[PDB]
Amino acid sequence: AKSLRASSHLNAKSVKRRGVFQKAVDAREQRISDKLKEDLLKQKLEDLKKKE
Amino acid sequence: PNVGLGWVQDAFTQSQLTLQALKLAVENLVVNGTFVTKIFRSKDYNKLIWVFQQLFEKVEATKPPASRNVSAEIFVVCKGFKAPKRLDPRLLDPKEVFEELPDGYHETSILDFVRTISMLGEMNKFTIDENDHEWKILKKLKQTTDEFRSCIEDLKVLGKKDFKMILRWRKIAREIL
Amino acid sequence: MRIYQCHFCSSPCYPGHGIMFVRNDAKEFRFCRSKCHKAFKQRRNPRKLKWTKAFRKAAGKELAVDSTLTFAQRRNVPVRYNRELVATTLKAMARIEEIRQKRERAFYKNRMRGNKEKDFLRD
Amino acid sequence: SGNGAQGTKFRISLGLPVGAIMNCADNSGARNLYIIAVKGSGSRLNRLPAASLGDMVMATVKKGKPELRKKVMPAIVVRQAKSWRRRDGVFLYFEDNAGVIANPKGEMKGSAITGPVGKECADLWPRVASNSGVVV
Amino acid sequence: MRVRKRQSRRTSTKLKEGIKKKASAHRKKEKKMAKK
Amino acid sequence: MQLSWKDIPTVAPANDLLDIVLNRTQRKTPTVIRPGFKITRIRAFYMRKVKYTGEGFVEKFEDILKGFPNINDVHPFHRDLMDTLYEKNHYKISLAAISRAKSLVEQVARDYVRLLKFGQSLFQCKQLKRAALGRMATIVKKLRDPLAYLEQVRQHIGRLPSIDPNTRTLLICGYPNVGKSSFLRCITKSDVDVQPYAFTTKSLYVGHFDYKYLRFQAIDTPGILDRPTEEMNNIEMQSIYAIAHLRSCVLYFMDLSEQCGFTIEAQVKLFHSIKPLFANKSVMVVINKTDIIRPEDLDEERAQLLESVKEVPGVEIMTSSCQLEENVMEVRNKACEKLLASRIENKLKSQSRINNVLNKIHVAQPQARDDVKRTPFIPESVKNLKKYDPEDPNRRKLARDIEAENGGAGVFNVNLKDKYLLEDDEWKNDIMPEILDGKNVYDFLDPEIAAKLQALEEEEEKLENEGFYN
Amino acid sequence: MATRTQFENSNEIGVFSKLTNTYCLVAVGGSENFYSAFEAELGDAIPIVHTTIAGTRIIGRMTAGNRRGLLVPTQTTDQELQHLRNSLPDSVKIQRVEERLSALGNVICCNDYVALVHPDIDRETEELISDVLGVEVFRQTISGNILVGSYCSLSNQGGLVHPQTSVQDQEELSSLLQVPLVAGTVNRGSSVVGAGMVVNDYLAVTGLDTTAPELSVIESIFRLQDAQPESISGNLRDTLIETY
Amino acid sequence: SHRKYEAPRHGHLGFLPRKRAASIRARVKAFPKDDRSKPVALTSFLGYKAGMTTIVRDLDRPGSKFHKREVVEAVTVVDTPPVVVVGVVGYVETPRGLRSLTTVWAEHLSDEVKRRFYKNWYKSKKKAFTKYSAKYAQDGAGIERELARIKKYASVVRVLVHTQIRKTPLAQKKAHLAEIQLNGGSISEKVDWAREHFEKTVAVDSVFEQNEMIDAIAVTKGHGFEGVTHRWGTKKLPRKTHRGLRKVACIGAWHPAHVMWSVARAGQRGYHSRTSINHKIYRVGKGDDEANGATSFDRTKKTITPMGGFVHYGEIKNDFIMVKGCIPGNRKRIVTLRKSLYTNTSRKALEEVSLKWIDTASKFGKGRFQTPAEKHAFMGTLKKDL
RNA sequence: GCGUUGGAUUGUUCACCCACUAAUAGGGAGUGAGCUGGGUUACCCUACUGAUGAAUGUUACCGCAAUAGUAAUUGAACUUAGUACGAGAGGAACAGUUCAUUCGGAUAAUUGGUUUUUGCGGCUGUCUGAUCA
RNA sequence: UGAUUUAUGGAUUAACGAGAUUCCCACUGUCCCUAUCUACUAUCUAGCGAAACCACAGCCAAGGGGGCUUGGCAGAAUCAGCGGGGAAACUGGCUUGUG
Repeated sequence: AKSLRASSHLNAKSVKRRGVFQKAVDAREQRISDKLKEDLLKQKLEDLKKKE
Repeated sequence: PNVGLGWVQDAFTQSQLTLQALKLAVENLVVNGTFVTKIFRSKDYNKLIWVFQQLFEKVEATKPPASRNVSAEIFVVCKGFKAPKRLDPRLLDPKEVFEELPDGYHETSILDFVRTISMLGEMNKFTIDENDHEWKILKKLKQTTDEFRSCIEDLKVLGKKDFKMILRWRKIAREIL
Repeated sequence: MRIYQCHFCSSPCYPGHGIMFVRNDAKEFRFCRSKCHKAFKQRRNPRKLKWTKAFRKAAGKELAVDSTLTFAQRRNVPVRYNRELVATTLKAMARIEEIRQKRERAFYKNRMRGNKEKDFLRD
Repeated sequence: SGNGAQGTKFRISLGLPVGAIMNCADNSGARNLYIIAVKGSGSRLNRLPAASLGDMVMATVKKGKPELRKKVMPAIVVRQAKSWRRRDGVFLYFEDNAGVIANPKGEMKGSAITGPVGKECADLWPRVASNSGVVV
Repeated sequence: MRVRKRQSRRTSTKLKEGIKKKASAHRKKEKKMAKK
Repeated sequence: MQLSWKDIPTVAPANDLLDIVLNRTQRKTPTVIRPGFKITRIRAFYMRKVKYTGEGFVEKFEDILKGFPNINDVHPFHRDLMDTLYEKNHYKISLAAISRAKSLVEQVARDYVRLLKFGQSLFQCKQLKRAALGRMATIVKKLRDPLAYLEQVRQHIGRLPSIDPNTRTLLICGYPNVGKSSFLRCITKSDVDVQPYAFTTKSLYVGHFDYKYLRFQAIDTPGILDRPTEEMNNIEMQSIYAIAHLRSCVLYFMDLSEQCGFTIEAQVKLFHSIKPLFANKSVMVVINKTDIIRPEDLDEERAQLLESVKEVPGVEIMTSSCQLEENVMEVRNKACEKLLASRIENKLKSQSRINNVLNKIHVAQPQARDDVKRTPFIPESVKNLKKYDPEDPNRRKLARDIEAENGGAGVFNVNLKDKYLLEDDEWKNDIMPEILDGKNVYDFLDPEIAAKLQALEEEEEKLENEGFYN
Repeated sequence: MATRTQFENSNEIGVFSKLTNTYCLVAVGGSENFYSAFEAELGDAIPIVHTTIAGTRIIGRMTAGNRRGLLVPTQTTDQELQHLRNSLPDSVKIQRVEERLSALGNVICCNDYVALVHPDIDRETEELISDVLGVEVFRQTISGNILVGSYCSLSNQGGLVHPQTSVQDQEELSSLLQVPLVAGTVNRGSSVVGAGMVVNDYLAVTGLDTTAPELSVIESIFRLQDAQPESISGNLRDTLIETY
Repeated sequence: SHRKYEAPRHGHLGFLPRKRAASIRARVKAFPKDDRSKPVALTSFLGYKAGMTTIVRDLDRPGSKFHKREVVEAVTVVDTPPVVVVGVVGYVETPRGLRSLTTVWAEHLSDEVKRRFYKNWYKSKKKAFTKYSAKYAQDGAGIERELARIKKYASVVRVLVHTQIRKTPLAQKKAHLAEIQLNGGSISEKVDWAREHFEKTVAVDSVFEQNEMIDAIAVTKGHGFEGVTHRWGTKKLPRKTHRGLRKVACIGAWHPAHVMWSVARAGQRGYHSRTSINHKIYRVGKGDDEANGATSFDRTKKTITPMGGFVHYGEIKNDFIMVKGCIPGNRKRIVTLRKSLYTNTSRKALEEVSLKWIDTASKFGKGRFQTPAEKHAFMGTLKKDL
């Protein structure tokens, strides 16, 4: 019974990678980047609360 | 088998081989013949020796040297035989001989406990009665509270102090009765 | 999730703390911690041992019986999930605990009234 | 495990080695069991084959009836008496340590059971759960 | 792969002089036979 | 051990067997010695080698023997047909040959070991070991042919069918190319070719079937010609010993048909030659492809022939054909009813089933012992809805299929909610809080609680207005 | 209407499921093919409910109920009790109960009208079952075979018990429990039919190893096809004596 | 001879030669490569371990035996004050490796990082970065020369951070530096994003979220010098082999008269770096939220910081990450928190997860009470309280 | 590349049985240092494992990575399937999903263990006039 | 060199012993399977202060029927543990699966 390293398993897992289980990741990282982008805007208005 | 093996399951094999030895011995043993058997000294050794004394006239255990002296190789001769035309079937089947003595889940009453030198070591649990007239007699004292209402339900959880308490209560109930 | 009362401690056993025991007579006994369990194994009497509620409630410290206590028994009659029902129950519990605190406080206050006159004669 | 033995097994605590006498809970007439072997083990250097709850074991009988004593037979563990862990959070154990007999396909030999049995054992095996009066 | 052990091609002198002494034995045996 | 034996794993030829065993010990065992080691090590090394090969040999020969079925007193059926078919003498001498072979190699093994225990030196032992192995090799070379004959019988016995002769069976014998293949096909999933040539079926063919909640086997014969009963080919001989051995009904597949164009005199004299072996056989003739002819137009000569057949005491004819199902079914029903009759007259003469069958036949009746009727509840809805159609373009979705289609079998999470009743489905998907600071809420939750806390508010009103809380 | 179907590869079905005339209960092991197998017969007529007990799957032997009432033992979580009352209609009464012994399916065989009970039961439970179900409750052992709820299957149509019961016990229990019954086998001689199979008045389920006589006799005694009121028994008396 | 039972050794060779690492900051060796169409995004973080606690959860695991049941499991908790960006390095490709060629800093710097770059601080004049800020403090353009250098060259970049350690309980008062790599394309976008992220904080919710599998790399838990039996799993010697007993008794003979490297002679254990991977996040709390520890079920107003506080660490007035498992590290140690180096596959990495209850009981002993309020109720009144 | 089990056993065990396991293959360099028979200065340096260290203007921070090392393994279940295949009897499969065994690395939330916190209690004898301590 | 013989039914042996052993019950960290705690040293420092032993001294593999030949490496100086070493096994390519 098979290894980790097996040719079968790895091509199978690779279609499984470019199938669903990268889709959630592409969603995840975009959500994350949106939050990251808007946190800079929170910090900007925090800066502008000192500017005023 | 080759001597020194395990002494439980080979005890089964020698025991059943010896039982077949009984079934052929009682078939074709002449009076004052010879019934000579090898045995692993087992838990059944007391049973077979007891019933051999119950069945036969001369039964000698040899305790031989010149074996390994690490296995329980015990060789026995049974000489003398009644040649019974009437046979006792209770002493061939190994069911009646296996009595198992106790020493000395259960939920019992308490008036019997008041009533009843080894008659104390079996009180495991009790049950509750509230309406009987003797309970109504026993109402008018310290009983029915301070863990007594629970210590009728279970007794394992007491320990020796409340054992002495419950025994003093049994003296109280006894002098009441 | 189910908080449990301790069999020996009469204390809350949260999930994953403390230990269950189960008898040949098919009785589960949860135990708050080592102390609770070891006393049970030692076959002690919590009705004798002081710091637990088993002793206290029976020895006439903090009130054992009240209408506030008869709200929180088991419910073996699991009705049907009204959200407004829970919206009421939560606030009800929030207030039940407050009045319980006050009832305990008054119990203690009438327990400990009468110190000052005996101190007055102590001097 | 074999035919009939349902499901998978979780990691539970391995309390009982070979050669720990335990009691028997069925109405065969067998009193006690003595393990000689465990099934489905691994192997590690001078480890003893360790038994647990929910395990099917090769084991002999010491006290009981003369017909069933002193021959090896399949047996299920039902009571550990050493602390194991549930996944819904609690640790637990029984008073005494106990196991029953059954055939290699997991089917019960007796017609009754005494005392409480393991939850995981009764879930993993149908027939102890069919013959179980008491669990937890 | 796992590239396995070789035999050498080194001289290992005992085998050289063993070869020479063996050779002379062979040629001696040939002369003992060669009269026939 | 029985029942179409397969555990006769393989036999090599002798040369390839020697190659097997010799290279096996050569590979597994050590293969290196220097002379400068000590002589116990050297002796014991060659001892190790010879005993290894010996155990390998005799274990292989044990795999031969314990695999092989030991025909003497296995079942008289299987035993005797094998004797007809597979050259009983050649069989037994082959097994004798390997038996003396294994005794020989064990003997020479023990004696050379007895020699080698005081083997002094290396050339001596090496010559000895090679010598012993050549001797066992030479006897293995003596035995090339019978082992290959046994390879073929291994193959054939693996191709043999599976029969319990004890059980309810229906022997089907007829002439060649009568429509038995059509018959067994129509009753049973077994596609034997129907093609009109003499030896089409060469061996014994099985089809299992069922009727009236029972299990039956049906054993069709390759077909028979006269070969008149003094000496005979093994095919008809095994058919004969099948008739002789199997205790179940026998069925004659008569062709009162235009096909099977051997003449009726040939057919009836064949029948007459097989008259004496119809002693206790429960013979049942059936005439085939009768819907084509409707044989009441038959002439008196062919009529008095079939009366010449019907002269025997026990005989019963049916009529059937191989274009509709009803007659083949009804004659099958009648044949297993003949088998019920046969099994009944076999079974009701022991009087032993009477003691234990009443426990199973005993359906109890209460006598209903009451005044109140207890009615089985069956709803209206079970009657209202349709039975589910497996194969339908439009049918109930069967959420197995939904889990498969989204989805998968062990990947998809069912929403356990949105399957049941609430006052409102919108907060079906809501979360229960289930917990408070202490004092878990499921032991609190009930109706009437606004009224109860209002009651408690009257109580605290009653205490605060008197000023109890000072 | 008898059907062969296998929980996941076990022929033992009433380990893992329960069936009333009015509802059905299933475990959550793996994939939704068992549920679907039952839903193919029943449709949306009554609820087939996925459930758990203590995070354990064994519902056909841990649980016991009828169309009038339903029980669970102590150890069920209150989330699951909520889930049950949300799953089921408010017609049926529901109760968690406190006992020495909890194996409800093992200990009770019952139908909508009447129940048999294990003898060492406690009296408060004996009271409560009769309160909740409104049924008549009877305390006996079957041929001395104990855990009667496991060694018996029952419905309003008929009865079934393991085959070793003597006829006097069969008769007296039939008169007691007020349906016909048979000492029988299921699933290649599996004496435990309470766990081996499951019945209501209008459906019967077994595992795949069950034979044609077995399904026939239980189809006869429980009369599953509308209508087979002892008619298929009266036909198939003969196969009983020929086979067994 | 061939020793008649062939068995595995006691230990792993791959983590050898076993030695104490150089610094408490776990250093990262490799990051997830890129998606150079996706926007910029950080690949790692810093955190500070504080304590472990317990969770129950409803596990949505198809196929399981714990599909839709309650399961308990153990978590740890890392402090995570948001993290401020100070500068960039540019990195190039050679056939020798990657090579730093330029670093640029962000023109206003805290005393915390100045406390790092000095080692004896209070005895300083604190003249760290002055002439660099003065090299900015003009029209500038030196900074821009370097930045465009990096835009032209410099395939890869990493960003320099430091923590806000002053916002913690913790007594170090010295800021930890790091280099963190990125996963966008568009090198000019990376660098200008940094140019605007200068002197700006970054929380973790901007990076991580629920149902994620990450990697922790840290340094571990000294024990000092340890004998072989405690260190490896080597057996103990029976009794009275002379010259010591918790040791390797016989290594061989005068053949071999030379010692091997694979037999676990004595030395250190601990203070090594390690990496432990595919640790599942369960929760990300935010310090501004009162009662981040209040789960979705419970609705008791309460924060995670348990009674008696954390042990050898204070209470949280910052964000937190809650991951299962046991992260390598000890109490009040740093960690460097990477993300997973590839697109994971396991359906375990997916569960829209429902934690049921966080424990906050006290870990200075056998905690039973989540809150002082519940304690105050259950106990009631005392001598002191009135 | 990884792995190769736990027990019982000698006036001539000889070659073994018992079971489990996926299996329970074979040999070298080994203890001429511990053990069994009817028995004829390991203190010098060496290498190894851990640990410091002047040197290159100094000191500190951040990193690269020449190289050397390398670890994962094994079995079972769910469907798939009672399908293919098979007269029957019997009955697999890679894709998907989940658990365990073994081995390793870390970890201390919880459970268990452990106590010189000799922390809080308890106890014998003696001593500090008795009590308290 | 020393329990007991002219039909006694002695000669068969009760008891006797820092003598030995089989089965069964009990017991326990011998073991699974190790974990922990204690006092001292070990360690460091102030002071006192040896001996054994010593051709030189030392890094490894193959070869030469510790040092030389050929190669691999070697970076000052050093500390603590360490127990592996410290002036009885190919005549001649031996041995292998096939009398």
